[PDB]
Amino acid sequence: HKLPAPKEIRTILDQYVIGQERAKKVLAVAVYNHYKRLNQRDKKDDIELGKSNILMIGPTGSGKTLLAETLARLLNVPFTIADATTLTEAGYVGEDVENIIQKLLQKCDYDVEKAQMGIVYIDEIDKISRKSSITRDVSGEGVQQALLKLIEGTVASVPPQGGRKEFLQVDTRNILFICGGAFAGLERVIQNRSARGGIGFNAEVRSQEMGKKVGEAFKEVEPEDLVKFGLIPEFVGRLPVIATLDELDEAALMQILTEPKNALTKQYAKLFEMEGVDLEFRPDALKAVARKALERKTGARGLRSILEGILLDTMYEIPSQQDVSKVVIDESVIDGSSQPLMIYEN
Amino acid sequence: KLPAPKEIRTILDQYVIGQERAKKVLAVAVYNHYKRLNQRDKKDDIELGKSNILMIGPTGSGKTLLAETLARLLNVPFTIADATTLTEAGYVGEDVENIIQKLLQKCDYDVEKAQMGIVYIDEIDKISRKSDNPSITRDVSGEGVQQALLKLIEGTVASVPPQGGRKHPQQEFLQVDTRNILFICGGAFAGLERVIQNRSARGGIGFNAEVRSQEMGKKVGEAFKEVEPEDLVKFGLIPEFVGRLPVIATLDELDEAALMQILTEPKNALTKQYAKLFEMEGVDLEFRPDALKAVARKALERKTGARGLRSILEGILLDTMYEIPSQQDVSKVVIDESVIDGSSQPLMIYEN
Ligand SMILES: Nc1ncnc2c1ncn2[C@@H]1O[C@H](COP(=O)(O)OP(=O)(O)OP(=O)(O)O)[C@@H](O)[C@H]1O
Ligand SMILES: Nc1ncnc2c1ncn2[C@@H]1O[C@H](COP(=O)(O)OP(=O)(O)OP(=O)(O)O)[C@@H](O)[C@H]1O
Ligand SMILES: [Mg+2]
Ligand SMILES: [Mg+2]
Repeated sequence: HKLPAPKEIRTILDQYVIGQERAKKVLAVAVYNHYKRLNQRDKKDDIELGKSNILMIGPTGSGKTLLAETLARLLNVPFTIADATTLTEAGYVGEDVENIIQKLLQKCDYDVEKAQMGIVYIDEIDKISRKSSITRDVSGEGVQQALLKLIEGTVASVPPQGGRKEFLQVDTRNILFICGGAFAGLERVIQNRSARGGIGFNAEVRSQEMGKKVGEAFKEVEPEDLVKFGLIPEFVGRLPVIATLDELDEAALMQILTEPKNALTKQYAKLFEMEGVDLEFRPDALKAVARKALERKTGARGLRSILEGILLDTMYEIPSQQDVSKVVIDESVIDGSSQPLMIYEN
Repeated sequence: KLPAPKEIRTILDQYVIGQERAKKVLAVAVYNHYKRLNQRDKKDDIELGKSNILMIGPTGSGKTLLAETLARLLNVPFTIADATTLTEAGYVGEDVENIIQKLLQKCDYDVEKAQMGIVYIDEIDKISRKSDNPSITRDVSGEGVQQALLKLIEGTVASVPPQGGRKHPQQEFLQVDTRNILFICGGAFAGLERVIQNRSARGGIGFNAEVRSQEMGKKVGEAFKEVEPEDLVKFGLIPEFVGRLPVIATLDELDEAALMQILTEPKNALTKQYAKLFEMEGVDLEFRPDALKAVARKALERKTGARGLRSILEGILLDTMYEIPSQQDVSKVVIDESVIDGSSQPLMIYEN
């Protein structure tokens, strides 16, 4: 009866994420239908409850990881965020792939029943992609094969709580898995298969760089692309659902500055406020900063860097000073033409 | 009492659509196994050595589907394990007799009943030696597993651990002979298709050659039907291990007519499961005849076996599944072939 409205979740996520549409929808739909699977898991001839593992392709600073924690805060079942580099197949020190389940168990108080009703977010999945075999890819291809069966759903003897200086079993049948990585190079892959011009008089000729497009190219991704990247065909299939995130936008960067609950601006304001200066900005000022981030091609992270440099001088002077009450920022300050202006009053 | 092969075959036909060859081989195996286990005493029979069968099918060919549905019909022990985690090279990790230990849980530590169990060690392509000639850093999850597993398939006593490992140093380790435990090893050999084609035509260069094309996906499911022991060794399987599995079954690829059936024919067919979920809130979900057929074409253009089917259905209804729950006053939502074409959107009746 819970039935948390798809929009409710989407809007809760909209409080922090500012711009993603496909991602918030797919997950919210997934979350909306995941409860139903467990809610109606009784024997009404609906017993297979086939799961569809989600994927999150896209570039950096797209909020791939931000969603998982915010999702965790509105999730009543167990949830954990896992890393891929740490995991390796057995026979190497690494980290055992099944260990990912143990992490979830701890958070749910080793409630096996509850544990089988949790979600996971395996970040940096693009890292384990294989090359193109000569030697065992303990961290790449190997990891995929080990995780392969887990995604489909098998039973394992997750370690039991207690150092112990009975190897309880746990089934993966109804444990949804979501893998989101910052795949680098996939844009080129899709561009090549779609159109790869070749020298010739009667052969189509196209530029190596396809209209200098990065965003919106992920929407054309297909299973073959992932296989070229290095993902094992079997693994590509294990995750039926695929999603994509645009790179960025000028409007989206101006909104992220203030709109999000825990925006970067608030942190600086809070800090400056405790220093005794009223941190302030301007509308055009905020827009100017966004332009800089787009040139850095670093994503949302870029924003932070720009702010610090402009405010480095002020963050070094203001503390010693005990007069300034308000510090405003103008487009001229972002441009650098002027120096950070202050109001020596109080 | 032993059910006739045909019976088992038809039971599994209810879910599997097109694995006639595989369904027949397994049927004989279960049928002859029961007989052996039911006539295992001293009546003109000395050892009646078990015949271990192998399975090789493309992705999403139902290899996994068969074993669970098979398990539900079996009256003897049955366990599903994986070779990927097993890394027996006498260095670290699980051992090979722990796979039968899972079987003992089904048997409740019944030593005799364990000898009547069945095995499903799949994913035998993950242990295939990279080159078959170890040169540096002797494999841990490769050659080792093959060598270690060799003994069990041939048969040998097994020191399976008991329920716990703290009461006593030994806790009366159960002793279960393996010779009488039929092994059914089914793995998806990704790459065998090219290996077999190397033996079909040894494409050289010249007028009098047998030059082969660089793609063989059209005949990927047919490649398995031409498999031979020599091809398995090239892929990296120890020749000894190949011999321990005399029979080599094969699974074919899929068809546009077999995908349409799987969409609705099975008990928990994808379409049924989609409608089932859609029906919990109370909105009826229906699809036209041509609507379902459209999904089959897309499935064959993804080379993602039956799994691709599910994926396609997700994309077809994403925006509506987001709206439908909150969008009350929707008697039913019919689907058409246009919806799969991408021209029209889900037909929302939006009426009492
Ligand atoms: N849509 C967005 N709205 C607001 N902030 C965002 C958005 N996308 C990213 N961010 C910011 O980016 C930071 C998190 O970056 P994130 O972890 O999503 O990168 P990533 O895509 O996971 O990179 P990688 O995949 O390499 O880890 C947060 O501080 C967050 O404020
Ligand atoms: N012949 C078939 N008939 C009906 N359903 C099928 C068939 N083949 C595959 N499926 C469906 O595909 C899903 C997953 O397929 P499955 O895991 O059996 O493929 P697989 O052979 O194990 O692939 P891999 O060996 O690479 O893991 C199952 O839930 C099943 O319903
Ligand atoms: Mg991240
Ligand atoms: Mg399989």
